[PDB]
Amino acid sequence: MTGAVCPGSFDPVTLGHLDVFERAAAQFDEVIVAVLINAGMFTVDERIEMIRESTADLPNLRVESGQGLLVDFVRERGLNAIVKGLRTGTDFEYELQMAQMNKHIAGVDTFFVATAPAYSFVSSSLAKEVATYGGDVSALLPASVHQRLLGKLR
Amino acid sequence: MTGAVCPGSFDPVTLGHLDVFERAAAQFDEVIVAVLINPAGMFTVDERIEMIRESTADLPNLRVESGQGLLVDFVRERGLNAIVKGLRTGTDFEYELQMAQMNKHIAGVDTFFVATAPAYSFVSSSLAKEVATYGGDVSALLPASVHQRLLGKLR
Amino acid sequence: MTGAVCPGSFDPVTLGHLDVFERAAAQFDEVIVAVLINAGMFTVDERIEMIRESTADLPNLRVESGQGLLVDFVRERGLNAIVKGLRTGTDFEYELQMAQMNKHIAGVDTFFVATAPAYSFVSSSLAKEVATYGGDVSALLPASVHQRLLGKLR
Amino acid sequence: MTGAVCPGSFDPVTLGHLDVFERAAAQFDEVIVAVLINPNKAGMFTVDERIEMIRESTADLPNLRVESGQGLLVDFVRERGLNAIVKGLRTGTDFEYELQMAQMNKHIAGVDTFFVATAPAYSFVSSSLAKEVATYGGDVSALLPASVHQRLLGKLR
Amino acid sequence: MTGAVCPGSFDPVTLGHLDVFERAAAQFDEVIVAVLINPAGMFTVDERIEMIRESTADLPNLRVESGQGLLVDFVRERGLNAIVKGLRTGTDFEYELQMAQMNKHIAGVDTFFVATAPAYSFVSSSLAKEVATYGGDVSALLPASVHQRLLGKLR
Amino acid sequence: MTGAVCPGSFDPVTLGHLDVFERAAAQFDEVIVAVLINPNKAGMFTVDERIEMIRESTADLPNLRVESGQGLLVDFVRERGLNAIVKGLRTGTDFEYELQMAQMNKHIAGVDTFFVATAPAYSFVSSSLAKEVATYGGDVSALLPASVHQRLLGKLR
Ligand SMILES: O=C(O)CCn1ccc2ccccc21
Ligand SMILES: O=C(O)CCn1ccc2ccccc21
Ligand SMILES: O=C(O)CCn1ccc2ccccc21
Ligand SMILES: O=C(O)CCn1ccc2ccccc21
Repeated sequence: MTGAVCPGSFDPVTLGHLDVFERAAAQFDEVIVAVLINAGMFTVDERIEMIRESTADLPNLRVESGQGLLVDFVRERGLNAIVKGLRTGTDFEYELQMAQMNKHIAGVDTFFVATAPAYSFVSSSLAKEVATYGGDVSALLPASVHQRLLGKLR
Repeated sequence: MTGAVCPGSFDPVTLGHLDVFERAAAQFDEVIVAVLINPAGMFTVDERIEMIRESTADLPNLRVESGQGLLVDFVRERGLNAIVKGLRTGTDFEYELQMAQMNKHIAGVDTFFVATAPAYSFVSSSLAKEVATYGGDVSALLPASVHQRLLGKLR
Repeated sequence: MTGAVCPGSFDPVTLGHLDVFERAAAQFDEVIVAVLINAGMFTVDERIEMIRESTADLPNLRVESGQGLLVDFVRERGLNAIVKGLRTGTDFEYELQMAQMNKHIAGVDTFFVATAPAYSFVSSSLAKEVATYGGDVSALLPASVHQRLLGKLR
Repeated sequence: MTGAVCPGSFDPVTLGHLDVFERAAAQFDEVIVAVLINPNKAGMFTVDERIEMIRESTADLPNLRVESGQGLLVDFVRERGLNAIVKGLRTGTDFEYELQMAQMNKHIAGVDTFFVATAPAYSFVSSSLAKEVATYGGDVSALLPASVHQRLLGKLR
Repeated sequence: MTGAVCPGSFDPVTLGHLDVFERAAAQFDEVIVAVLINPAGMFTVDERIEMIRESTADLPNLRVESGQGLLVDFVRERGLNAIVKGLRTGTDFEYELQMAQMNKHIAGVDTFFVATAPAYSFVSSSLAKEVATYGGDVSALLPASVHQRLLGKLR
Repeated sequence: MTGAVCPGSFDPVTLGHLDVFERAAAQFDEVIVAVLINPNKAGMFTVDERIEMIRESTADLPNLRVESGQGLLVDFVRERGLNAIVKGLRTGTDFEYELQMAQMNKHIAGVDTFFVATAPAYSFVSSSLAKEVATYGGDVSALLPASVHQRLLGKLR
């Protein structure tokens, strides 16, 4: 009965995120991708759809939106583990601070995993920025996502 | 007669801050906590000063004052030339180093850093407010009087 | 059928290590503590005994010695996950390098978890060094370990 | 025919920037200082003021020129027939972000990025910290070229 | 006429090293790879030079030489005053910065750092040898000729 | 009655060390420089040579004294009725290790550790790098006090 939550804004989801989803799904019985909501490029439903489309091959993963404390999202689903990816540019010190806080207030563990080197320099923000000015990020995003991103720009 | 200034916004003061205040007061003849007013937060400057005074009642050589503008001017105006700053998990240490070197260059003021105790190393004013807002229990991370006032602002 | 390997030299095991063991054991069905062998303070068997004594309350954890490639140790037991703790003084850049190498050569994932703040400044080496010169590290080691350490010094 | 681009907002240029310009000009046949502008946020100085302050403090470097631009840095570089960026490191540099951008820039355009550490004396100045300190009266005269300092005080008053 | 020196022990040269060599040769008129002999490794200096030459056959403006003693002397003796060093995962960047500032101070030599490609970012000479020794496959991380010679030393 | 201990091997003392000594002496009533010795590994300089080089370059600091010791730093500190350590930071400092040791020292003995960044000009010198560079003929004269430099060259020849 093992399980972990993979949280983020995923605006949009990248291959970096997808790599981490796949590893979490390979090592825990149950994975929930938690889509944080609050004003980015994609609506929550769009972000959820894009993740669902890219994770179709992952039978034990589902996608849900949430707000408020992440630890509440995790605990309300009977779990107490978070899996978070590391990339180039990750504010790791802040992630550690949040991990220790989350353990303190709710007994939830956080496991960090480095994304694959090939996907280590992509972030949602940098991909949007580059694509905005016409750079090719098609190798860095799921095929579906890439087409829909081009859609919001053009 | 030795002395140091401990600067911050303290909105609100945490046990991380208090740990640092205590270590400074133990090591310098005089300590001034400088509550730095900005372009803004949850507590007023007077409220912040009051919460710090409550938390530091046992420290006779420490006083609390508000300030604005250049930190090194605040320090030198009070006849001192040392700053004591704490380090926690999530501190932007590279920025703190930059500012310390800048402050030494422009005014000859030294900066001493001390790591807060591991128990208080993941608390910050911002994260404590954020967690409390959504109903997380941060009472082990703040002075008792502060936690009481935080509930009040949120209710 | 989930599982992870927790590797180290554990010379001796600390409460920092034990914290990580407990979290791994809480989040995976099966945990194996891998005791690396090659000249420290305790023999391999002693290190193993000390870990077994300190993990008696963890029914799904066992302790075994190993040498050679860690990924071989993991794969030969049907697993492909490593759980590694982070403490103050951890050479994280090196851990990331090894994690990426281990994924490359054998498809093994590495999950990192920060140890509890209270146990974040203890390491096997610093505890031995301090105890050697008479400092009290009894709050930082399992009760059994502490008595046996005093035994090797006196 | 070697060449590199030294990019930044330079609002204003500092002695840390100038140190990097000089090292680049010593090691590449041509250097272009790229004054990159966000058309959606004004800085303290206009583009012409920024360029003027850089030119005045680089008059001794005959193989260096200064041009403004916007959009993708790698397009600025490639349209000039080059494929190298030279970027300085100081105290407070977000090096992880710089590494991310360098890998992305190599990925999308094949442009290389070379980092050089600025001189220790100029290692704690940044445009933003200089402006902030000067705003509140602190003396930053030793950290900025003469072409900048009194123009800065002028903007502030 | 521009130029730079790329120093290291290269025991053995990796694709991480080669990536950096290629970028240097693309950006400077002349590149010298300096194979630095130490108080010791798996390959002799002549073997290391040979492996690098094999791997850099397509780079006409790059040459390979052995050296010892002070790096900045090696650089200045050849009429240059630039060093190009690569960065990978596990690089002790703080030490590299210290050495670059020292090298600038004592001899006026500049150091330019470049990050190796993500694909080659976790390989090092030491980790490649360690993995290969125990039968791990590092052939995607080394030039073909190098991997062939590594097997030989281990067999 | 305030006081701090400035610990190290000082083999030899550098201008980076001296910068830290001076700041400590300016901010505490008394400073003790603790020359910590490993009785199992000789350095380049004997304990008396190390102490002599420090004393000669600190003659202008009347509230500073120099003493050797071994074993636990926190015992050296406490046996002198103090409970503060002042430690410098430079380029190449293993700060994570320093943080680990500071937390351990507070845990076992209640001693506080205060870190100060050394001056930029002295930020890339260390005893070990100075020795290494001097060994191969490099000029480190501007990074060491006069009390040290020719004694170093003497050891090397
Ligand atoms: O970092 C801590 O937890 C307390 C240490 N400290 C001392 C002054 C100060 C100002 C802002 C933030 C932290 C501060
Ligand atoms: O100012 C420094 O210290 C870094 C030197 N540097 C060189 C190019 C550049 C662009 C933006 C910011 C800093 C820059
Ligand atoms: O770091 C890399 O992968 C190659 C970049 N590089 C260039 C010279 C050199 C020397 C030692 C180690 C790495 C080096
Ligand atoms: O040399 C520096 O830059 C750091 C200043 N510092 C002050 C005490 C001390 C002890 C060992 C090493 C360095 C030390």
